[PDB]
Amino acid sequence: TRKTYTLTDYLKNTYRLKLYSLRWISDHEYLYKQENNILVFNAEYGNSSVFLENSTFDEFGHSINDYSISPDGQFILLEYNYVKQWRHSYTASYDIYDLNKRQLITEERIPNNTQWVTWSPVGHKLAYVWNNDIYVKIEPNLPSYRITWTGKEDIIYNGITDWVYEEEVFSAYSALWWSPNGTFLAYAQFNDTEVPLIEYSFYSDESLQYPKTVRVPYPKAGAVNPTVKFFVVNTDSLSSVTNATSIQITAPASMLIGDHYLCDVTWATQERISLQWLRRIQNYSVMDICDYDESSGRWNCLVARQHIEMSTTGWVGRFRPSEPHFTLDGNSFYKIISNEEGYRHICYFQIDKKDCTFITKGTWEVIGIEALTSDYLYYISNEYKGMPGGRNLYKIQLSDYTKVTCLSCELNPERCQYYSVSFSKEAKYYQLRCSGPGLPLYTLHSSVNDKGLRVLEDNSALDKMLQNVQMPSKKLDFIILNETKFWYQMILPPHFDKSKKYPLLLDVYAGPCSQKADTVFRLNWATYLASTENIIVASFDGRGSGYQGDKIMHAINRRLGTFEVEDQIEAARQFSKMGFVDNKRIAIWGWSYGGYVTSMVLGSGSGVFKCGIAVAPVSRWEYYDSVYTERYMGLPTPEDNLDHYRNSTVMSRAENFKQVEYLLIHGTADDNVHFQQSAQISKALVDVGVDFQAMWYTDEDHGIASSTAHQHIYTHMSHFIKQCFSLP
Amino acid sequence: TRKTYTLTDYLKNTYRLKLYSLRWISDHEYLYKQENNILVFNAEYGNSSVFLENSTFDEFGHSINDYSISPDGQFILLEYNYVKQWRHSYTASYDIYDLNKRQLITEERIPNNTQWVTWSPVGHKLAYVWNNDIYVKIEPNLPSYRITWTGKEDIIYNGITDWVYEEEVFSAYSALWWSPNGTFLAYAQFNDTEVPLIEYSFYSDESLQYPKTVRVPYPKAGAVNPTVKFFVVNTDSLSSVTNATSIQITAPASMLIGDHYLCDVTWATQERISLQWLRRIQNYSVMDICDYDESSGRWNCLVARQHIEMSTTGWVGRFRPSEPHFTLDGNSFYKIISNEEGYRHICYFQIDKKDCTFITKGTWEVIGIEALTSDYLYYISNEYKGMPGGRNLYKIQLSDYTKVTCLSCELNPERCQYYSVSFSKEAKYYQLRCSGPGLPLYTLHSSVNDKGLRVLEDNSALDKMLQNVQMPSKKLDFIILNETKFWYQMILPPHFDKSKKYPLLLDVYAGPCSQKADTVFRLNWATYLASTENIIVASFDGRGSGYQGDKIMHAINRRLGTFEVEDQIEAARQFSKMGFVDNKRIAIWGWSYGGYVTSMVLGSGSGVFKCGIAVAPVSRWEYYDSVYTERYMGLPTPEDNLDHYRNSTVMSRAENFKQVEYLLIHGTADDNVHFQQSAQISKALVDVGVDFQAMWYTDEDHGIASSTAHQHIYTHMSHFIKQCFSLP
Ligand SMILES: CN(C)C(=O)[C@@H](c1ccc(-c2ccc3ncnn3c2)cc1)[C@H](N)C(=O)N1CC[C@H](F)C1
Ligand SMILES: CN(C)C(=O)[C@@H](c1ccc(-c2ccc3ncnn3c2)cc1)[C@H](N)C(=O)N1CC[C@H](F)C1
Ligand SMILES: *[C@@H]1O[C@H](CO)[C@@H](O[C@@H]2O[C@H](CO)[C@@H](O)[C@H](O)[C@H]2NC(C)=O)[C@H](O)[C@H]1NC(C)=O
Ligand SMILES: *[C@@H]1O[C@H](CO)[C@@H](O[C@@H]2O[C@H](CO)[C@@H](O)[C@H](O)[C@H]2NC(C)=O)[C@H](O)[C@H]1NC(C)=O
Ligand SMILES: *[C@@H]1O[C@H](CO)[C@@H](O[C@@H]2O[C@H](CO)[C@@H](O)[C@H](O)[C@H]2NC(C)=O)[C@H](O)[C@H]1NC(C)=O
Ligand SMILES: *[C@@H]1O[C@H](CO)[C@@H](O[C@@H]2O[C@H](CO)[C@@H](O)[C@H](O)[C@H]2NC(C)=O)[C@H](O)[C@H]1NC(C)=O
Ligand SMILES: *[C@@H]1O[C@H](CO)[C@@H](O[C@@H]2O[C@H](CO)[C@@H](O)[C@H](O)[C@H]2NC(C)=O)[C@H](O)[C@H]1NC(C)=O
Ligand SMILES: *[C@@H]1O[C@H](CO)[C@@H](O[C@@H]2O[C@H](CO)[C@@H](O)[C@H](O)[C@H]2NC(C)=O)[C@H](O)[C@H]1NC(C)=O
Ligand SMILES: *[C@@H]1O[C@H](CO)[C@@H](O[C@H]2O[C@H](CO)[C@@H](O)[C@H](O)[C@H]2NC(C)=O)[C@H](O)[C@H]1NC(C)=O
Ligand SMILES: *[C@@H]1O[C@H](CO)[C@@H](O[C@H]2O[C@H](CO)[C@@H](O)[C@H](O)[C@H]2NC(C)=O)[C@H](O)[C@H]1NC(C)=O
Ligand SMILES: *[C@H]1O[C@H](CO)[C@@H](O[C@@H]2O[C@H](CO)[C@@H](O)[C@H](O)[C@H]2NC(C)=O)[C@H](O)[C@H]1NC(C)=O
Ligand SMILES: *[C@@H]1O[C@H](CO)[C@@H](O)[C@H](O)[C@H]1NC(C)=O
Ligand SMILES: *[C@@H]1O[C@H](CO)[C@@H](O)[C@H](O)[C@H]1NC(C)=O
Ligand SMILES: *[C@@H]1O[C@H](CO)[C@@H](O)[C@H](O)[C@H]1NC(C)=O
Ligand SMILES: *[C@@H]1O[C@H](CO)[C@@H](O)[C@H](O)[C@H]1NC(C)=O
Ligand SMILES: *[C@@H]1O[C@H](CO)[C@@H](O)[C@H](O)[C@H]1NC(C)=O
Ligand SMILES: *[C@@H]1O[C@H](CO)[C@@H](O)[C@H](O)[C@H]1NC(C)=O
Repeated sequence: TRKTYTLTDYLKNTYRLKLYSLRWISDHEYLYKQENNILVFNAEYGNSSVFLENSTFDEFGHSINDYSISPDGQFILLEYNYVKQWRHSYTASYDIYDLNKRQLITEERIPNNTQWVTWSPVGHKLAYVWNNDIYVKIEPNLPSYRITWTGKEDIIYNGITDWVYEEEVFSAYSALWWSPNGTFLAYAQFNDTEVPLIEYSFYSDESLQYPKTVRVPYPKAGAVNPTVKFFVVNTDSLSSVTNATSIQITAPASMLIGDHYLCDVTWATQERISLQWLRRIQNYSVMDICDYDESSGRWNCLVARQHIEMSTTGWVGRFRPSEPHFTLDGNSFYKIISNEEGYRHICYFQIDKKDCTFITKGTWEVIGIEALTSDYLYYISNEYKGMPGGRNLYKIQLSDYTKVTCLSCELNPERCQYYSVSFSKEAKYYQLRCSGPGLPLYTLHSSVNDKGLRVLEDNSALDKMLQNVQMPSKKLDFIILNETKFWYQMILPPHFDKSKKYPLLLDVYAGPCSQKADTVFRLNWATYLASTENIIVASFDGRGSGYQGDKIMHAINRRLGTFEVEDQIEAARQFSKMGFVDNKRIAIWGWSYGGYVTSMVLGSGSGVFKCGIAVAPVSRWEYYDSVYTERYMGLPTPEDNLDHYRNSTVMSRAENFKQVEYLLIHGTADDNVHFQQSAQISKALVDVGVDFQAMWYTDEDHGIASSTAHQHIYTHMSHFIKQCFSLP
Repeated sequence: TRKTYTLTDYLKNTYRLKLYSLRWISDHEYLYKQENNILVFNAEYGNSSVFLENSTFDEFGHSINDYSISPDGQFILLEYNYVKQWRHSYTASYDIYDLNKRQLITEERIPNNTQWVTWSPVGHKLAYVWNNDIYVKIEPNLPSYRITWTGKEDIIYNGITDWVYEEEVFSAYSALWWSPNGTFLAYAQFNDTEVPLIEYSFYSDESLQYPKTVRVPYPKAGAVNPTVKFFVVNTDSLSSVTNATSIQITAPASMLIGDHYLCDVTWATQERISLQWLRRIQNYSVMDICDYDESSGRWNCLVARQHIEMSTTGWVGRFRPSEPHFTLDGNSFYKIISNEEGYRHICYFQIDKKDCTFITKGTWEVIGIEALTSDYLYYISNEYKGMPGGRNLYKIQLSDYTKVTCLSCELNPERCQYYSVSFSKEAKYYQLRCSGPGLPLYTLHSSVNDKGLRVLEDNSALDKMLQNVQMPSKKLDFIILNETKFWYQMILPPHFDKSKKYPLLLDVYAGPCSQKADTVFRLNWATYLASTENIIVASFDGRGSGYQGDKIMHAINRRLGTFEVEDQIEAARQFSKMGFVDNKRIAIWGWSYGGYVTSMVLGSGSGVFKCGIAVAPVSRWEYYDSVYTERYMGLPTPEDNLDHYRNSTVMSRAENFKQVEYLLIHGTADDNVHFQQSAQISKALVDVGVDFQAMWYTDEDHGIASSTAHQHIYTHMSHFIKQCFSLP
């Protein structure tokens, strides 16, 4: 008896996971949505009031997609007409509402088709981007001040990122940074004038007679990259001059010699900004720390404050150089960098001294720095129990580094091993977000004494429901290879019995710094496959995976399509030798990098796998973007790494696909991994006479996240998997 | 005990039908290529001589695609560097070889990337089109005269057709017509200035980093059409000092009042040319007969010599107004037109007389006029035994229309019921090409007493091999629907046992004026399905089908996607009631128009079919080209026929696909039926949550004919059909 977790349950989302998303508006108050209306909460006592009743914007005539309150609480930014673009970019309309006089502002409005908008860090100043140009409003109802006049669609981007900077560098559309108290506005400018365009058809509703051709500047591996410049304007002078000057801060000579990237912007004080640059050969980066010269209104970065960060074994950072966290006075900062052993740790820097001091160490890594006060630095690491897949919050005493307290380890060790945190404005309070291995648990805490204030959401409602369902179990463990240990996890069917032979599906990602073996609780397709189809679903983090030191992460340096592919195959061998796996029913599947690796594995001729599914895969590195591809592969030229670029394609293994059952799937409007990539795979297969299954998804992008397509693709894949394992 | 016709046999052509393609060069001799050699045959006795050694160009360098001897046998055009474009268009390089002086002309040679070339009907003048302009060479080695200078890629076409005119009107790339003795050169000029462009990606070889975008002027239904002008230039009076003069012949006023097309051009004499114009609303056409005025130098088309052809029930002609066949003196002509009963017969016209006289009549139709002498007119019709799917050669005494003699009906009634013919210059001799129901038979005959001279090719070699294989049989019969008989054919498995239940596959086309039930012998996919898989393959010609009169053909006027779809379901319904059909295993498949009907059938909710396959189907008429679509559907505007355009889509029927298995295939480089069509279908299916099979063919067009793709698509569809029918 007791129903199992079925496909419909997953697709229809019957068993919902509750969460508690709050927004700190001060040092002890936060916002929270409870029944369409917005409540403000007093962190200290848990009491609240209705900040904005849901019926406030009833007769607005528009569905409000999101809202944003200015720092001073005097105004609220209403966003509507949301139109998604890439992963982070989108356009929308905006109206500003005056919270005091409870009126909606109807004059000097933010234009429609606005690309980005942000309040100043203090007060209620506004900066926005329209038609690729920057604008600043000192007051919600006053005319804007134009900052740039160069804006030009697909050519010059002021204050916003182009496709590649948005996707691979800043993971954001915005490229502007208000100084701490809002006086200055810094921004980047990108020029894609000579960047080659990716073009593909977009069909739209059937009412469109002629298909549309989407054209976006996108630099493939080895192609011409966009250039970039950085500026800073003093917004306090806008109302005093006709045309305020944007002062440029040039990149250091060590970068100007070749193609480079702006990879980080972080203010230190009211008059000090830090910038990190990265060479197109991403193994060398420089940080300039620039100060405002009040007598010249210029910005100067002293070479004595310049910091170099390079890697002899790979690229710099997990995906890019890490951000610095400055002490109040801006004279020192903390940054996560790889130590002599290859493990990322927190290094303490004096701004005008090149040698830093590590304040943490060990055979584990710091994930990120979360908060810094004058007494303590808080961070999340996977040190607890030597489990690279766990995450915990720690506190370290700035006056005595031997004093490190773990703030989350023992809170509920059996239910919570993967933590995330959110501090109030001055870090007086913090919300802990436990997301695994048990049901997510959200709690609020007081920083002054680290005492639990109360439980915010325990998901008791879901635990209630999950009691009447045969849920699968999860095993997180490791196997030893060449002395080093590699982690893996298994979603095991209910009432698992190791005396039996279960079919096994290898779920893979395996890209650089990836981690599929963790303690997070998930309700996904693997849940259904294990609970209903009694299939074991496994994942493995072999060479190239992250959070375990550069010896493992940089092993695939300049060699993608090798060790991370082979290790995935070896993983399957090890699992079968565990005795509860049916060597005759072993499948593999992956999306994105997972698809590439899955394809490479299905075409290796290993005989280990019976069938596999690749969704939106990369097929040859020269088809993917420069920033990401070159980071691990260097340049596709004969003097660099061309031979390996040409040796790591899926297409060259076409012939071996005769040994397996393959299902290739790709969205046609995929702007990230172009359909082109699967189009070349299918062609190579047709060319050598290989039969396989295929599915395209009209107008879907890399996420194939459209509600209907999402359900359609997981249904199609389920049939394929069930058939391959002949359940049925 | 004897093999069967396997899938590999069909894909590798192990069983080749022999042909005999000859080329008449006079009234008594023809050319035939044997062992790469070209021989000249004397029709009367059968003796031959070598005309050109297969080794004459043994050291030519390039691979010769094709040859073409000038009418006077003095020169030979060599074609190479062939590069295909659409259905008939291509560019190539040419070279001329002097047969007399056994030398290859090296001066003033045809340019590379030539779009079209042709000898004058007599002698050895040349006319070619390059970069959209027309050129003429009086002599192979002399410099050419530029006739036009307005030529512009994708914009102005002189002497060659644009996309729609190539595909739907002239079925050729050529748009120039030499006068009978080569004095005059007539040509059309197309302007696609305001024609929207269809755009789709082309991926090319794996090495191309960025997909290319193909753009071609293609008018979809209701869009802006290309305009056209007609010119005639005297090539006998060309000067190398002055730019050639082209005299324009404007269309009649009844045509200039609105959009229209030039649909036929046929010279009547050395100084008289005829042109047929067609209104955009394709049910009204006009023929002009224009004479050259020696003193004036202009071409005059007397209104008294105008001939109007219209239709009150549909469009004009089978696909377009038929071509006239003028008498020697050009004063009268014969032309196939629909008579008062709606049957296509030959009418005799006086050039300055409004009424024509039908010389044939009956409930059957003339397919084409093949030869005309002062005593007889030779034509092919399907009159014999009242079989609309049969074709025979007839001659009718021009002095007594009651004297009609069939020349092929009785030559071999059991083996031959479908003939084609090729007459020599003055109809002194004719070649008969029988293509069914038995193996193809080619014979030569003399007109004087209709003697059977000799057998050219009887395919006895193929017959010998076929006796060692279990070949299927063909049943051609008819069913009655409302006092009307409609024909069908069934390809029956070897040893057909009417006491057994066979699965059945409906092979459908069903387009307007289509015929899928004939007496033609074919070796195709259906042969393998029947011979090896024991599957009956049926085809049916319902309302909308051709060669049976307008009452049937015009049944679908302004109503595509209705009767022709309904009639296929009715046929299947009837076949499913026959004792030898397993009503639980009935499938349907089609390509092009057939893919549209197949999709409309699967989405009908009839419950008759278990599975179906659609290859490159049309999904909604507004996506297809204007000339073909509007011919049958009128314009897609509210005041015309928009409602039916919207009610006849595949998409609106998505929901009804839940009860069937559907496989949708399409080439991504299809310039005819754009990938868009299947893209909208898949998206609609996804939107209602209906699972299905799909396959795209990278860079393949509407014919998916490349060797690898051809083999791959039929392999994939075979797996699909066998699986649907539970066949090993
Ligand atoms: C998992 N994921 C989000 C990614 O893989 C995408 C990806 C996007 C952004 C980052 C990224 C960028 C900056 C950054 N600073 C700190 N972390 N951090 C991560 C890392 C990965 C990647 N651009 C992609 O879509 N493909 C597709 C093909 C290839 F596998 C990489
Ligand atoms: C079979 N065949 C060659 C066709 O169907 C194509 C087609 C092309 C040309 C003609 C055509 C044009 C002129 C003509 N003069 C005498 N016969 N004749 C036939 C008739 C049909 C059609 N343009 C097509 O490809 N689609 C695609 C979608 C729709 F089904 C029609
Ligand atoms: C939460 O509850 C407390 C306790 O009632 C409220 O405290 C206010 O405290 C200020 C200063 O300490 C006093 O001047 C007020 O009298 C108290 N509020 C009222 C309404 O009297 C606090 O306002 C509440 N906060 C929220 C967000 O509801
Ligand atoms: C963006 O970069 C392009 C170069 O890639 C710059 O364009 C050049 O501008 C100069 C100055 O007018 C011209 O002489 C060159 O011919 C231009 N080259 C090209 C390829 O266009 C452009 O100035 C930059 N734009 C901005 C705002 O910096
Ligand atoms: C504000 O100042 C900027 C920069 O000084 C002006 O931009 C220049 O505009 C001129 C012509 O309009 C161009 O030739 C320069 O190339 C521009 N420079 C830059 C950096 O864009 C801008 O036009 C000024 N705006 C106003 C209203 O005066
Ligand atoms: C935000 O920081 C800026 C920069 O320090 C402050 O502006 C300076 O204010 C001092 C007054 O102590 C003046 O002497 C300088 O001329 C100002 N510099 C500039 C560049 O404007 C600003 O006052 C701070 N804002 C707030 C609200 O404190
Ligand atoms: C093709 O026919 C044309 C037209 O009838 C012939 O050209 C005419 O020939 C006569 C007799 O020589 C001249 O008087 C006319 O002036 C010509 N008319 C034109 C328009 O040129 C031509 O001779 C014939 N060509 C051949 C090769 O016989
Ligand atoms: C040719 O076909 C057209 C379109 O069917 C006929 O024109 C009219 O079409 C509209 C609808 O589009 C009807 O309301 C009219 O009744 C049609 N007739 C007329 C005279 O307007 C047209 O009649 C047909 N021509 C011939 C010669 O049959
Ligand atoms: C076919 O045979 C005839 C003779 O039977 C060939 O001869 C005719 O043409 C020759 C030159 O082409 C002449 O030399 C003969 O005198 C002439 N004979 C007659 C009766 O006309 C003819 O050429 C042959 N044709 C081929 C293509 O071989
Ligand atoms: C081809 O057609 C175009 C129109 O479709 C002709 O140009 C016309 O349209 C122009 C703009 O589209 C107008 O400016 C003109 O009034 C008109 N003529 C010209 C010369 O522009 C164009 O001339 C045609 N070309 C030929 C060779 O006939
Ligand atoms: C068309 O192309 C061919 C090949 O390019 C030309 O022939 C010559 O080819 C040789 C090598 O094969 C080259 O060295 C020459 O430059 C080519 N041209 C000549 C004149 O020698 C041919 O000439 C071209 N003709 C036209 C009209 O484009
Ligand atoms: C807010 O709106 C919800 C509807 O989403 C309603 O159920 C709730 O009672 C409202 N609460 C208030 C305070 O208006
Ligand atoms: C934005 O669009 C709306 C809807 O058309 C329009 O009425 C409004 O005036 C626009 N606002 C601005 C600032 O352009
Ligand atoms: C950076 O990487 C390139 C490519 O391998 C290498 O040649 C160069 O020496 C590296 N620089 C450093 C500091 O390791
Ligand atoms: C001409 O060449 C072909 C193959 O290129 C060969 O089969 C044939 O024998 C040759 N012709 C003659 C007459 O030898
Ligand atoms: C012919 O016409 C073209 C374009 O109209 C012109 O450029 C060329 O010079 C002319 N040649 C002569 C010989 O008139
Ligand atoms: C006759 O048969 C046709 C189909 O051929 C059918 O649609 C129609 O309703 C029947 N009756 C008449 C009067 O045509």
